[PDB]
Amino acid sequence: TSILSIVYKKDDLIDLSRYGAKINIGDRVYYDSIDKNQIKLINLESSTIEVILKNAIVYNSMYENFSTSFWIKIPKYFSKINLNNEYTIINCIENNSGWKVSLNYGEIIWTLQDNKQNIQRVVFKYSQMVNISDYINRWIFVTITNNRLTKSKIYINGRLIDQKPISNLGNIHASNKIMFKLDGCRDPRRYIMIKYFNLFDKELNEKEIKDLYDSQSNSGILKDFWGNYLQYDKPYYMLNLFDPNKYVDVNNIGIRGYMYLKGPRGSVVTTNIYLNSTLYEGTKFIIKKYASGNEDNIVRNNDRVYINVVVKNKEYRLATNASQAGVEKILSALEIPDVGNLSQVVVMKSKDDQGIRNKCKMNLQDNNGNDIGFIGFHLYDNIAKLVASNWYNRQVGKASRTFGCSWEFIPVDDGWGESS
Amino acid sequence: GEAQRRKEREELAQQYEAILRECGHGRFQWTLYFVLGLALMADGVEVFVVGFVLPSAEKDMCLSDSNKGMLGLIVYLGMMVGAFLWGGLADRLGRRQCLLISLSVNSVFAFFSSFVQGYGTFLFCRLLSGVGIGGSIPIVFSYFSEFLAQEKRGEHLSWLCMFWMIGGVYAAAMAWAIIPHYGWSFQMGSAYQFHSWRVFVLVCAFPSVFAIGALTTQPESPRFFLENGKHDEAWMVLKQVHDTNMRAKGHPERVFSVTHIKTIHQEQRWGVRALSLGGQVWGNFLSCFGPEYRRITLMMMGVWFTMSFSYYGLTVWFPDMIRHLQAVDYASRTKVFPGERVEHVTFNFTLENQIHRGGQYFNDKFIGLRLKSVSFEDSLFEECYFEDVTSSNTFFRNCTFINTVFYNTDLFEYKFVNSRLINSTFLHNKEGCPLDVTGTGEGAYMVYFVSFLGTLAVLPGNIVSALLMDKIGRLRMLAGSSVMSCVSCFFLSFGNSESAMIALLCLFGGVSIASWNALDVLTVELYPSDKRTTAFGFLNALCKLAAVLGISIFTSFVGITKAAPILFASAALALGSSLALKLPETRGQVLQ
Ligand SMILES: *[C@@H]1O[C@H](CO[C@@H]2O[C@@H](C)[C@@H](O)[C@@H](O)[C@@H]2O)[C@@H](O[C@@H]2O[C@H](CO)[C@@H](O)[C@H](O)[C@H]2NC(C)=O)[C@H](O)[C@H]1NC(C)=O
Ligand SMILES: *[C@@H]1O[C@H](CO)[C@@H](O)[C@H](O)[C@H]1NC(C)=O
Ligand SMILES: *[C@@H]1O[C@H](CO)[C@@H](O)[C@H](O)[C@H]1NC(C)=O
Ligand SMILES: CC[C@@H](C(N)=O)N1CCCC1=O
Repeated sequence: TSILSIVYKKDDLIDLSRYGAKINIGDRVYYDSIDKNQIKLINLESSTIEVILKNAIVYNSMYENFSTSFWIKIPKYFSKINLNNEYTIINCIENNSGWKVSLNYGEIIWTLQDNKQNIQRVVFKYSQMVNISDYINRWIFVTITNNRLTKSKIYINGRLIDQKPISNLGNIHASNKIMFKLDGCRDPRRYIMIKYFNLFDKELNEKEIKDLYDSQSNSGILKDFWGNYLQYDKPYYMLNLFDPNKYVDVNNIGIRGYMYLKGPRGSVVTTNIYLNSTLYEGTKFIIKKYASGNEDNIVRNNDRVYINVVVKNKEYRLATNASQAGVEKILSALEIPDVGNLSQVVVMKSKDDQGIRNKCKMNLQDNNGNDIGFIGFHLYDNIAKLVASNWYNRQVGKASRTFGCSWEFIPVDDGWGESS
Repeated sequence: GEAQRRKEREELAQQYEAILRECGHGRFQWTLYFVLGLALMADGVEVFVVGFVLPSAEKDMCLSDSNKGMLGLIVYLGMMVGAFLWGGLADRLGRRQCLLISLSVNSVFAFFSSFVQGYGTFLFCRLLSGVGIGGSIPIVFSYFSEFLAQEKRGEHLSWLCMFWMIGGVYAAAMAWAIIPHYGWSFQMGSAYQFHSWRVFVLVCAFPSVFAIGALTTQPESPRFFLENGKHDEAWMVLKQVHDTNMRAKGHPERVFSVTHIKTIHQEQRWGVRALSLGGQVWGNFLSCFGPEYRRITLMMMGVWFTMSFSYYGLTVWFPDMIRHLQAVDYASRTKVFPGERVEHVTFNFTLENQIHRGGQYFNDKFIGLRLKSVSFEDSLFEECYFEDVTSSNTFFRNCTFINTVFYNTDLFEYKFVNSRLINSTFLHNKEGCPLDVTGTGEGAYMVYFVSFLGTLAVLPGNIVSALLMDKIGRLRMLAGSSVMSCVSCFFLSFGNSESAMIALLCLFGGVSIASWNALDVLTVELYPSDKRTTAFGFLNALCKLAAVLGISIFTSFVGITKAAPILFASAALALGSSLALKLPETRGQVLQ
């Protein structure tokens, strides 16, 4: 049911579908080292991806429903130059007729234009004043459905954001060639990322789109704050989803010193461009592989690893005393040789028992494979102290709302632009 | 019917005078004088507390405007409610009973407010304390008067106004001796902090407790017993007075000759009792506005209202204007530096009262600097770095920040007025109030000194009024003092320096006190013994309401002109004096 499916291969891009669409790529198109299947497009002329379909699959009907899907990453807009700068990213428009996706300040737009130059637009809007954003500089699954008889709809990560009737529109033509380049951007240093572009000749429903989202989500592999692959031997800042205005911090070194959530988080401001909350506050959490036999640096689910703590540019280890008072017992950072037999083994957990994708959670386990439990925070005398507990596991067993068993990894990225 | 009641009341008044003349003046009267003086010193103290603690409480409880102004005028709304309520209740329950209950309420809620952390809670506590201390002046004057013979009533009642002065002197001295020690940071509970102004509040509560202690050892006034049909214990109280007096004199052998006393003939449960009390008090109130007392009561309303309005207006106005003049001098001394360009260099310094304009600082780091009333205008900071910065009354208006970092600074978002920040980060912001809270330092000593001088100015008038009240008369003294107050009000313009305001404050305070004395004596003397506390307390409540209105009005006009306060004060006092000359003469009469 798929007509175009651009997928990475050995130093090239191919089409999974049985149509053999011609592909040509510019000399300035980049690829991520770890996840090469993601494509980076900079604001230049040579940064071009041309893919040409066949004449038998060119959209030239008037009752033909069709859908598209892709993953997109849009960095932060830093200055006023990006305001009111609607710039195109994908065109299938010839003779002023076709379909086009474009980006504006906090906006992603689908545009259809028939032979009569009638323009229909669907928009997705995300703010930039928020403390922590779910869309800025983070991967987004965008899919668009077009039913010529009822409506055209937008789905962001499988949920409905906007719909507009298109019954008024007449015959819509399409270009034989389809476009990947930043067109109409005044900003000389604005780039995007795009991957997993798929086209279907029918209107997809909620169920199929949710299935596609889950399939392409890579639920079996851990993801960071920016939606990329989690890697070992790299410093990550730490965020608690339920209490995101505090950061991991230390006070004293060793067992007698406790790691806690200190706040509040600071701010980055640009006077009516963005007023986000600082994400580079606190102490880094490096991940060290222990028993994962995989050669690659990618962290997978159920992996058993170790976690370094960077305090005054010195690397310590997570451990807690297994034998102490209560289940919500205090974790600590220790000098790397003096761990002894303290519980240090941590299991990475991304998807649940049923396989439904959720955020990163770490489960402290001992040498004997006994679950100390999920890592989180609990309040002791008004201090949010870090503790590993099986209480989270108990609520998971009871299908209750766990409180604090979810962590988020934030590496330093160029798309955020914060000053360390 | 009415004639019979009038005859009975007159007979009781005449015989009561006779019994008091027999008992005589001596130790009993002086003992009661000291006790009731403490009760009045408490009310003297209570009117200074919030004004002395507001400079510290504004920082300690994050007090905005429309909150400082209210806390100021709260001791007066509470006194307004309390005066009426306890004055009305004192004629059905007794003077000493109601005095104990009101003083106890005052003491409790002052103690509570000493520890309260919030603002609304502090408002409520300080309102109830005002309610409690509201009923002090009416009960006290009406209570002491019922033990004095007509020979020297004005002289002996006027001495009772020394104590209110003493209360203010106490307040000022304790504020001077306690508040200046800002270091005291007693810690009991991490979330709470105990400063020196709270200690001041506690020590201000003390006088009221001492008042209750003293009062418990005095007897209810015999007159109240006689009106309410209770004959035996009125007899016993009069016997006690006679016994104490004569034993102190040196003749502990003579006998109380009075055997029978004329007494006014008397003609769900909780709710019924409350309704009955309310009905009786309402009756006493309206009987105060009866045919026999309607002219007197309206002249009394006029005199009380006009005097309170003028006095409170000017009393709040003089410190206001002194602060205004200080401000003007400070603003005159301000230094200006228009334009300066700075390259890589470290800046530590402390600047006070400065304006830097058109600055251009490029990659400058600001470590460990204190700003007091320093404004940066039309400046450009680029790759700057602010660390360990504490600022009072500091603003950045029309400034542009580029790639600057504010680390460990209390530069909140209200100190950047119409600024433009680009790629700027705020890290580890210091704890402070969301809005400007201003700052008061070394200038509190002079505030305490000024208060002290106000009270001391009051002293000569008290002495002279007490000595001449019976020789001259209440109407003459009231008039002669209100007129001089009006003249003093006219002389206000011949003052624009701080020293001038201090001298003028002293003059006005020294002049108005005799008028206030005379109006206290007159108001006691002019009402029957079954309505004295009710009437006195309704007039005192009116006094407090006038205080609220005059404080508001006269503080509204500070720094605007010196014509509005002079005109308002002079007009009010002239009308007060005019109305006072139309009141009936009460000297050389039995207390009826
Ligand atoms: C605001 O900052 C961004 C990111 O730059 C980072 O953050 C700054 C506060 C400062 O610490 C820089 O050294 C950091 O690199 C700027 O956007 C980037 O600018 C750099 C130039 O150094 C350029 O190489 C990147 O391509 C830019 N990225 C994008 C997506 O444009 C931005 O220029 C700053 N804002 C303004 C108004 O200049
Ligand atoms: C602070 O620095 C200034 C110059 O920036 C210097 O004159 C001064 O001596 C310093 N103070 C101390 C205590 O060193
Ligand atoms: C500062 O403010 C004035 C108006 O308030 C404006 O004209 C001026 O351009 C500003 N300063 C600079 C250097 O831009
Ligand atoms: C106790 C005295 C009291 C009064 N009612 O006379 N005073 C004196 C100055 C202002 C005031 O209310």
